Formats: sequence, structure tokens, C-alpha cells
Amino acid sequence: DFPRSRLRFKEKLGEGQFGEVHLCEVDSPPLLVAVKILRPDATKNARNDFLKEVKIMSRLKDPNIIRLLGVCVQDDPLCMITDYMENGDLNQFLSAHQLEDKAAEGAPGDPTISYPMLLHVAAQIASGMRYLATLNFVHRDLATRNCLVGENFTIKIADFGMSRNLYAGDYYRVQGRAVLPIRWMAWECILMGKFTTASDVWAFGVTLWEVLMLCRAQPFGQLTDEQVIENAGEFFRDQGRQVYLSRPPACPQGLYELMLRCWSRESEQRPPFSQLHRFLAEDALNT
Ligand SMILES: CNC(=O)CN1CN(c2ccccc2)C2(CCN(C(=O)c3ccc4n[nH]cc4c3)CC2)C1=O
Repeated sequence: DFPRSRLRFKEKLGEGQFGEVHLCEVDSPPLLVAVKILRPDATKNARNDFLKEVKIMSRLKDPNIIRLLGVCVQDDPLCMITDYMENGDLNQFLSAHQLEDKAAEGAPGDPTISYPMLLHVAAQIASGMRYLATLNFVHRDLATRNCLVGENFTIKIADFGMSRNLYAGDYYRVQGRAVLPIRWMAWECILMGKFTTASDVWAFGVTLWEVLMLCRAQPFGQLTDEQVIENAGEFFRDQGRQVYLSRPPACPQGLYELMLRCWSRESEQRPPFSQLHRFLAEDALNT
């Protein structure tokens, strides 16, 4: 529907396995947008993956999920258009802030963030996930690296895939197998390969941990990949030897207990996103 000639390409925002994303200016109904196009080395298989992503993205209509603003008309070279999220991925964003020392002592733009803003960030992710659940849409790779930050701490969940070198340490790779974000994965995912809304809740638990850590350390960071995979086996055997992420310094005990529930052995005992969102938006403000 959208004429490609109306785009003015400005800078490269990233590249993935089957496309790359550029910052563009538009003059028509200057707006900035993010535009995904085929890579220069695009193959028949990459174009197929691109077209399928267009179809997947057409499903997703929520304030806290990446939205498809437009696509280029059939004549033109393929493209997808979305909102420009000026503050980049959430992991880099939080890494550049520290928790405020005294409440409301700073100015806008300061490298500090409040505990209630951390809740606001996490609640938005929870709201996005709540939406995906109503679609029976399973994400499979929720993490702060896959969220984007706009103006005024607005958050949108994306899905970059697994090829950014910056996050290569977050994925476990074996020749001929799917690439796996094991440190964010529920035990039943690691052992049995099956991904559900309930395993997305588990990943949300780890993502919430990340947010409260201000992304200062990797989940299970002092443990090897092999040890993390063995931990899943300890969940299975249920002999009380499994281990969990520790309580972040910015996280009160009440919120941490909620976090722990996301990592329940039984999928059905993990809180739904509706419950997670309510806690983050309201209960977590309790003294
Ligand atoms: C929920 N599934 C998805 O979101 C899948 N999708 C679809 N999608 C997309 C991108 C453009 C147009 C249409 C769709 C992306 C968004 C994030 N990506 C970026 O490279 C990126 C980087 C910095 C940015 N700043 N502002 C916006 C930015 C975008 C990877 C591609 C993605 O993960």
C-alpha cells in the first residue's frame, strides 16, 4: 500500500538473518520510521522468510508489541515499516542507567531510573505478553535484548532473532540444532523442546529479573551453559537441588516471590500475564 519512493533512507539500525532495518524519513501522511528491507545478499529462502514475517507481523496489534505501519506495494522491492523507537533495545538502555539514590532529586535526561519506573517498564512487557496470550501466540525468545524503548520509557516487544553478535553469549548453539536461549528457558523447554505460554511466563520471570538488575549481569552468569542445562534436569527430578536466580538489589522480597512463581516446576502454577501485570501496576507499589 505504501510507495517506496516516499522513503528517504538515513542510517542502518540493524541486520538480521533475512533482512536489515534502516531509519527512514517520510514527507507524506518529517516523520521518522524504521524500515525493514531484504539484505544485499538476499536469497530465495531469505525472501520467503521475509514474506512470512510480514504475515506474522500483520497479526500483531497492541501498544506494547512492534506494529506493522505499512508495507511496500507489490511493484516495489519488499519492505516493512514500523515505528522508530529512538532509545534502542532495552538491555543497552537499562545498562546505561543506575537506580536513583533519592526519589525525585534528578532532572529529565539524567542517567538514573526510579524503582516505580522499573515497574512501569516491566508492566508494559507484561501487558504486551498478556496480549500475545489472547492470540495463543508463543514468543519463545522474551528477554530485554528483544524489547525496544521509545519516548517516555514506552516499551515494545520485538523478536530480533539470534544473530546479533552483541548477544551471542545468550544463545546455546549446536550444529544442526535450533539455537536456544537456554538461560531464559523453562526446564521443560530445555528437556523436551516444547514452548508454551507458560514457558513464556518463565522467560518473563527472567526478563523481570533482568530489568530489576538493570541488566548488570547475565542470568546464571557465573554458571556454564552445561550447568544451566543440568539445572533443567534438576527441576525434572524434583529433589530440591535446582537453583534459581537470586533477588536483585532493587527488588523487594514481595516482587521476588512473584518472580519465583514464574519458575514453578508445574506450568499451571505459574502466574498468568493478567496476574503479573496487575501485580506490577498496583500491588508492587505497596510498602
Ligand atoms: C514481534 N516480532 C517482531 O517484532 C519481529 N520483528 C519485526 N521488525 C520490524 C522492523 C522494521 C519494520 C517492520 C518490522 C523487527 C523490529 C526490531 N528490529 C530492528 O532491527 C530494529 C532495531 C532498532 C530499532 N529502533 N526502532 C525500531 C527498530 C527496529 C528487527 C526487526 C523485529 O524484531
